[PDB]
Amino acid sequence: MKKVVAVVKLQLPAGKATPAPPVGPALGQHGANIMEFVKAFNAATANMGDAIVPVEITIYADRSFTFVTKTP
Amino acid sequence: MWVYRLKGTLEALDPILPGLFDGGARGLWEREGEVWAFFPAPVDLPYEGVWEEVGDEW
Repeated sequence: MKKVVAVVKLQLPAGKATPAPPVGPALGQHGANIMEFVKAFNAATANMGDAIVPVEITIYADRSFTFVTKTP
Repeated sequence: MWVYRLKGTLEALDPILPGLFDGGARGLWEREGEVWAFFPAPVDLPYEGVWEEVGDEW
């Protein structure tokens, strides 16, 4: 509906996510597309400058994900 | 990678989090009552968190 397999609660520097930890292992263990999240998070936050951004990623059984950020 | 493990939530530890990034943290992950702060290598911090080495890849 979809079925949730994990929720991942991070804080990441705005615009500056990479596939490295915590992102790689936190998402990858559930098969979520690491690079897609990196690019999406960076698009969602690059224009925030030097901020630290709370982000929650929900990962589903089909390996898709959704996410929510908080400003800032 | 190294992790600095601190008891607490991101909310509870909020005041010291910018200092972790200033010290070189690449990102934070809240996990069951703890904050895991990821660093390329250990650094000088006053908090008495636990240093643990982690592989990239569960």
